[PDB]
Amino acid sequence: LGFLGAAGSTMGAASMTLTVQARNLLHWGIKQLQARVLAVEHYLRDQQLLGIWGCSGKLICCTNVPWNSSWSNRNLSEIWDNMTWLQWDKEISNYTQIIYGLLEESQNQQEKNEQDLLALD
Amino acid sequence: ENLWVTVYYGVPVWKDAETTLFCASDAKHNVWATHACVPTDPNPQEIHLENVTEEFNMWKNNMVEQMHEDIISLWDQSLKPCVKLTPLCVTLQCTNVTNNITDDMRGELKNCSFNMTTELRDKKQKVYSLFYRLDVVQIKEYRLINCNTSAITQACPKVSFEPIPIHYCAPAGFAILKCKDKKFNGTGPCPSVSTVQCTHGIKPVVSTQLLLNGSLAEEEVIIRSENITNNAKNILVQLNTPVQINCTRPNNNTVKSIRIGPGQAFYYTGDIIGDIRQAHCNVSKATWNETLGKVVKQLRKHFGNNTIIRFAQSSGGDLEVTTHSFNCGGEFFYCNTSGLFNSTWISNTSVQDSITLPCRIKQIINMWQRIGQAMYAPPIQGVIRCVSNITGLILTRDGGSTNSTTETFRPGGGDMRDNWRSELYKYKVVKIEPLGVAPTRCKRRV
Amino acid sequence: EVKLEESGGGLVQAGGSMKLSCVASGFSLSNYWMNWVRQSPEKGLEWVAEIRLKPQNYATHYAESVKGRFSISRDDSRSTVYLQMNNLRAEDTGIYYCTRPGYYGHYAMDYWGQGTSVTVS
Amino acid sequence: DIVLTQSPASLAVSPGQRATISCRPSESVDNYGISFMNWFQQKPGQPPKLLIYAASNRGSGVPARFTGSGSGTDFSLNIHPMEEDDIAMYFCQQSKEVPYTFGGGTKLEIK
Ligand SMILES: *[C@@H]1O[C@H](CO)[C@@H](O[C@@H]2O[C@H](CO)[C@@H](O[C@@H]3O[C@H](CO)[C@@H](O)[C@H](O[C@H]4O[C@H](CO)[C@@H](O)[C@H](O)[C@@H]4O)[C@@H]3O)[C@H](O)[C@H]2NC(C)=O)[C@H](O)[C@H]1NC(C)=O
Ligand SMILES: *[C@@H]1O[C@H](CO)[C@@H](O[C@@H]2O[C@H](CO)[C@@H](O[C@@H]3O[C@H](CO)[C@@H](O)[C@H](O)[C@@H]3O)[C@H](O)[C@H]2NC(C)=O)[C@H](O)[C@H]1NC(C)=O
Ligand SMILES: *[C@@H]1O[C@H](CO)[C@@H](O[C@@H]2O[C@H](CO)[C@@H](O)[C@H](O)[C@H]2NC(C)=O)[C@H](O)[C@H]1NC(C)=O
Ligand SMILES: *[C@@H]1O[C@H](CO)[C@@H](O[C@@H]2O[C@H](CO)[C@@H](O)[C@H](O)[C@H]2NC(C)=O)[C@H](O)[C@H]1NC(C)=O
Ligand SMILES: *[C@@H]1O[C@H](CO)[C@@H](O[C@@H]2O[C@H](CO)[C@@H](O)[C@H](O)[C@H]2NC(C)=O)[C@H](O)[C@H]1NC(C)=O
Ligand SMILES: *[C@@H]1O[C@H](CO)[C@@H](O[C@@H]2O[C@H](CO)[C@@H](O)[C@H](O)[C@H]2NC(C)=O)[C@H](O)[C@H]1NC(C)=O
Ligand SMILES: *[C@@H]1O[C@H](CO)[C@@H](O[C@@H]2O[C@H](CO)[C@@H](O)[C@H](O)[C@H]2NC(C)=O)[C@H](O)[C@H]1NC(C)=O
Ligand SMILES: *[C@@H]1O[C@H](CO)[C@@H](O[C@@H]2O[C@H](CO)[C@@H](O)[C@H](O)[C@H]2NC(C)=O)[C@H](O)[C@H]1NC(C)=O
Ligand SMILES: *[C@@H]1O[C@H](CO)[C@@H](O[C@@H]2O[C@H](CO)[C@@H](O)[C@H](O)[C@H]2NC(C)=O)[C@H](O)[C@H]1NC(C)=O
Ligand SMILES: *[C@@H]1O[C@H](CO)[C@@H](O[C@@H]2O[C@H](CO)[C@@H](O)[C@H](O)[C@H]2NC(C)=O)[C@H](O)[C@H]1NC(C)=O
Ligand SMILES: *[C@@H]1O[C@H](CO)[C@@H](O)[C@H](O)[C@H]1NC(C)=O
Ligand SMILES: *[C@@H]1O[C@H](CO)[C@@H](O)[C@H](O)[C@H]1NC(C)=O
Ligand SMILES: *[C@@H]1O[C@H](CO)[C@@H](O)[C@H](O)[C@H]1NC(C)=O
Ligand SMILES: *[C@@H]1O[C@H](CO)[C@@H](O)[C@H](O)[C@H]1NC(C)=O
Ligand SMILES: *[C@@H]1O[C@H](CO)[C@@H](O)[C@H](O)[C@H]1NC(C)=O
Ligand SMILES: *[C@@H]1O[C@H](CO)[C@@H](O)[C@H](O)[C@H]1NC(C)=O
Ligand SMILES: *[C@@H]1O[C@H](CO)[C@@H](O)[C@H](O)[C@H]1NC(C)=O
Ligand SMILES: *[C@@H]1O[C@H](CO)[C@@H](O)[C@H](O)[C@H]1NC(C)=O
Ligand SMILES: *[C@@H]1O[C@H](CO)[C@@H](O)[C@H](O)[C@H]1NC(C)=O
Ligand SMILES: *[C@@H]1O[C@H](CO)[C@@H](O)[C@H](O)[C@H]1NC(C)=O
Ligand SMILES: *[C@@H]1O[C@H](CO)[C@@H](O)[C@H](O)[C@H]1NC(C)=O
Ligand SMILES: *[C@@H]1O[C@H](CO)[C@@H](O)[C@H](O)[C@H]1NC(C)=O
Ligand SMILES: *[C@@H]1O[C@H](CO)[C@@H](O)[C@H](O)[C@H]1NC(C)=O
Repeated sequence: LGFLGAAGSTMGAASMTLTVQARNLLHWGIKQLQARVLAVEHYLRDQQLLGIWGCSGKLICCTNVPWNSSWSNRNLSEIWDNMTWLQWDKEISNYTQIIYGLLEESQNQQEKNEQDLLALD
Repeated sequence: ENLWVTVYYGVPVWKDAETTLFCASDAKHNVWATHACVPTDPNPQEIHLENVTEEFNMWKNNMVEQMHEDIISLWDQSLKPCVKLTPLCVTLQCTNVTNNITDDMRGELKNCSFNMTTELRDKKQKVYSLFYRLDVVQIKEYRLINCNTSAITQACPKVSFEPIPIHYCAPAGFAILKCKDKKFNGTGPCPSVSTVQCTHGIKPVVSTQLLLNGSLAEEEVIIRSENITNNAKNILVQLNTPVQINCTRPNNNTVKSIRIGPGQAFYYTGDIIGDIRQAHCNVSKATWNETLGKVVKQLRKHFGNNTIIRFAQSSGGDLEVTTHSFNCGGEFFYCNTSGLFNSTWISNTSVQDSITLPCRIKQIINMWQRIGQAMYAPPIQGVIRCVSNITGLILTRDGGSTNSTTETFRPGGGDMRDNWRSELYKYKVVKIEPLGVAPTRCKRRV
Repeated sequence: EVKLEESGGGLVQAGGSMKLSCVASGFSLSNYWMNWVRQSPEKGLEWVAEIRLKPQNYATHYAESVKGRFSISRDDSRSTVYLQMNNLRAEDTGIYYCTRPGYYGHYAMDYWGQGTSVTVS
Repeated sequence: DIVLTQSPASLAVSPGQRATISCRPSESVDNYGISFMNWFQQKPGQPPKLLIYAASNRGSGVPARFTGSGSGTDFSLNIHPMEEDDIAMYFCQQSKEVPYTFGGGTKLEIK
């Protein structure tokens, strides 16, 4: 299980290696500088997105947004034991933007309001 | 029960992408990347990606374009300190040649003289020097070739042209995938894939019609092309064996120089000591004969049985593409490959010691075939000997015939990107995307 | 051991159409040229069609006596060769054979199938 | 098209005697210094069998009794000794060009 060695494994097995993957995410002078800057901006944007979701402190987190049954016609245990992450990403590639928007809109917008009321008391 | 959206980070998923790769080298002056490069990883790590069938496509590989642009830019940077020869464009009266001569093509070597400028603006100096016929065009009075098309720059005499292996390494967030599958034709799914931080070193070797000093096929000769049905396309052939070639220049040339202006000097060929003889290359006949038989067998698999395969010399085009270019000792040779390709095959043997090929030397060259630019190579003192291994061929379909039992092939060339592809076909570059989602049932308290 | 097996023969009404097939065995079809010939006691042997490989763009050739009424095609994935015919004439009656060119640069019908009868009336 | 003439239409040959069959292409089979004529044998109920290729080379399994001959536009087959096992139709073929053509199918029988 070296870097990306997990890619060959099923999705459940791959969860063992998330830390390993995380470690590797982070004239001539122009090429050097542009490559480094773009790598950083991409890295920071992913963290910002997690911060919006409230999952910035964890590799793995749960949300209260329900799964749409139309997104994939598969059993839960089937997905975790009978598929790789590479295959899974393709099957839901049409729905990724929808899911990301729902996490931002349908849940985190409500929690910030409830917390303000509790803090006010 | 009720499925919910979950979020995972650090997920091992990648997508195809182009990014700049950075050069590294184990390597004092040289025209090559060593000046721009950083130290290598002496033992790059390789991690196999199991159960991965990732598609490769060498013809769409953008690593080729990056390599090509960097090599040209480096070539140009090496010449910026070097001496301009603009004062050299003169009348050049020539007087034929006198020596103990076994000669060459008649008139190949010329004895010429001219009024050259000096350190002071007020004075001129009479000089004489030897030129090759290819360097001089008649207007008797003569003109240095390409004085009417471009400036000529003298290559710096202290800077080596010897190839230096270059390694390419990924930026963070990107990875280089390597296809390990044997007998891969450069396209389609690869059965065995591994990940490396860097590529194996690749030498910037420049040659035409034959590939020199490249990698060898692991088991058998591999034949590949972008479109097998299109006669326009080059067919690349990778050998599973080397063929040794011995090239030499016997003439014992001497070197003389004159100071030009306050800041610069010009080097030229002086009197030749001993007999004047033709430059040549020796290829083992037995080795070459076996090599063609191996290539023919593989051609038959692609073009089927029941075909008569003939080879022939190029029918036309410029010297740059109709002959085999070498760079040995810093001298540039053009060799006539006829006699290597002069054959017809029927019965898995030809229908009919060593093979000696004639060669020509030219001092005015244009390595990248660019308009408006040219370089003058300095002469190398003494006798040159150079031995190398042929590792592949560039062939084109000439006949293309479907209306007969025969086919004819001729040597290709003139596009340098095809040389780069012979090593780069193994590699692909991908971007890592750590974020993803899943249905797993769970809940979070508020 | 190379074997060829013909099928699809039989009596067909003139002006009609039929398809003959040949099954390759013991050799790779994709690496080889294929040919059809026919025989009748009235005429002796006659060549009718040839089909080329992919580098040749699967080009085909026909005898003038059958051209435009016959068509040859192959399926490299199933190891089979087909000869399609239409606008049949009584003149086309005879024994049809699936053949292989054999010796290299010495094109010759080294291998023959059993052949099949075709009758037109 | 190249016309391939073959003769005799038939010949009867007594046992132990040499048979001769001749073929005359309207244009020579020769190319690259090599003849391109083939010879075939056929018996009823069977497909034709190749005996000779390149007008001189015996095929696999072919007995010494068969030999080719000739060059240019004049070729012949010589069979000796004649035996009952050799009773067959014989054909010439010209492989040099598309369309490929066949000979007369000369009948050889015991006299
Ligand atoms: C493909 O690779 C092979 C193997 O490397 C190669 O054959 C070798 O080429 C090298 C480089 O030309 C040869 O090494 C030379 O050895 C001589 C010994 O006299 C040196 O003089 C050469 O140059 C050095 O010395 C010069 C003195 O003026 C210096 O100016 C120069 O900078 C060097 O310091 C050089 O080291 C080696 O001997 C051969 N091996 C053989 C012939 O077996 C082949 O040429 C390559 N093919 C191509 C097309 O490059
Ligand atoms: C190099 O080899 C690979 C295979 O390892 C080639 O890819 C495969 O090529 C074959 C032959 O073209 C494809 O077969 C297909 O046949 C159907 C008809 O049955 C035809 O319609 C298709 O267009 C195709 O020809 C096969 O699908 C293809 N595989 C993939 C994954 O694409 C590749 O073409 C070879 N390269 C060269 C230059 O020959
Ligand atoms: C510069 O001079 C060269 C010749 O020294 C010219 O090249 C010639 O072009 C003519 C016309 O096409 C050809 O017939 C000759 O064979 C060419 N000579 C060589 C050696 O190739 C070149 O065209 C001239 N440049 C300009 C801009 O006029
Ligand atoms: C090329 O021609 C020049 C001019 O003829 C030769 O140089 C001459 O050499 C003779 C004998 O030493 C001198 O007397 C002349 O004065 C020289 N002419 C000069 C210096 O302009 C030169 O040797 C010839 N080169 C070769 C290789 O034969
Ligand atoms: C290429 O082959 C030729 C022919 O064998 C070599 O020429 C011979 O060179 C040797 C050197 O000792 C002479 O003794 C022979 O008499 C030459 N043979 C001739 C002139 O027919 C040539 O040297 C070879 N080139 C290389 C680089 O090995
Ligand atoms: C090219 O030159 C090399 C030597 O530099 C030749 O290799 C030698 O060949 C001789 C026999 O001719 C052997 O006795 C030596 O032992 C070889 N030296 C080695 C193997 O290091 C080579 O044969 C030449 N190539 C050709 C085609 O002539
Ligand atoms: C390589 O050399 C061969 C001869 O060994 C060249 O063939 C000759 O080319 C000239 C060009 O003017 C023709 O006039 C001759 O008729 C050719 N000879 C034969 C036998 O065909 C060939 O052209 C050379 N290749 C190159 C690129 O110069
Ligand atoms: C290509 O190969 C052919 C065949 O070897 C060469 O033609 C031969 O030339 C020699 C010269 O001594 C003759 O003795 C042979 O009889 C010729 N063979 C023929 C006519 O079939 C031809 O010269 C070669 N082309 C080159 C070397 O450029
Ligand atoms: C090319 O064809 C020739 C002639 O058929 C082959 O030569 C024979 O090969 C077989 C199998 O190895 C041997 O048993 C015979 O003794 C060979 N005949 C000889 C040497 O006269 C030759 O092997 C074929 N080449 C290849 C690479 O298959
Ligand atoms: C195409 O020609 C080759 C020539 O070698 C054929 O190879 C045969 O290979 C088998 C072993 O696999 C040998 O037993 C045969 O004797 C070889 N035949 C000949 C004539 O050498 C090959 O089979 C031919 N076509 C295909 C599809 O294989
Ligand atoms: C689930 O998907 C359907 C379409 O398949 C859509 O109509 C429905 O609104 C979705 N439910 C959501 C987004 O909560
Ligand atoms: C999901 O499980 C059900 C039984 O609960 C089974 O009938 C069905 O085939 C499964 N779906 C899969 C494996 O895609
Ligand atoms: C996944 O399910 C499919 C259903 O056809 C099965 O063929 C495959 O072997 C399974 N993969 C496993 C069990 O790893
Ligand atoms: C996703 O979109 C692509 C667009 O080509 C479509 O072909 C595919 O069927 C879609 N997937 C689903 C599950 O709808
Ligand atoms: C490929 O999947 C198999 C199970 O199907 C697993 O045993 C194996 O570890 C995976 N890759 C390997 C073993 O390289
Ligand atoms: C050398 O002399 C030959 C004699 O034919 C002549 O053709 C040629 O032009 C001369 N070379 C020169 C003057 O460079
Ligand atoms: C050139 O040849 C002549 C004889 O024709 C000879 O006298 C002279 O020494 C030779 N020059 C050399 C070998 O340098
Ligand atoms: C230098 O120029 C003069 C101009 O008269 C000329 O006579 C002389 O021959 C030239 N010297 C050369 C070309 O070496
Ligand atoms: C090869 O060129 C032919 C020309 O007809 C074209 O039809 C075919 O698509 C090409 N094959 C490729 C690009 O793979
Ligand atoms: C080549 O020229 C040099 C000049 O020093 C000389 O020493 C050497 O012997 C010459 N080689 C010959 C004549 O073969
Ligand atoms: C090339 O090698 C073959 C044997 O592999 C031999 O029959 C043929 O005569 C050789 N050609 C030559 C020596 O020119
Ligand atoms: C190719 O030539 C080079 C330089 O002589 C040599 O180092 C290398 O080992 C050769 N490759 C072979 C003989 O396979
Ligand atoms: C076959 O003949 C045609 C003309 O009928 C010609 O255009 C074609 O080039 C020939 N062969 C090929 C491969 O094109």
